[PDB]
Amino acid sequence: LATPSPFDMEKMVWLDVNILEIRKSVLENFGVDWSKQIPGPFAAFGKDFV
Amino acid sequence: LATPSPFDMEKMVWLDVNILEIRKSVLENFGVDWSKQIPGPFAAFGKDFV
Repeated sequence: LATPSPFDMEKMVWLDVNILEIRKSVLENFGVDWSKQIPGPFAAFGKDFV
Repeated sequence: LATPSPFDMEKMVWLDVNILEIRKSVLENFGVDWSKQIPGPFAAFGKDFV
């Protein structure tokens, strides 16, 4: 004849979460940028024998 | 011969909910922004030997 409870009282849990992030960066661009591919010498010949 | 009730009178529950939020922000942009990439010196040579 005994009956159960409507529900059981559970235990409560507290959650504490921490997220930490640090970012650092450097960027350098120094100097002189010369050309590396340049035209060279040329030579041509032409003649009419007849 | 006993009969049930049409329904059972349940208990009424009042719920009070509070949501609070505060936002703050700053924004700064100060200084002098110079050019960092400029043209350099040039040199050229040309000749006809023949």
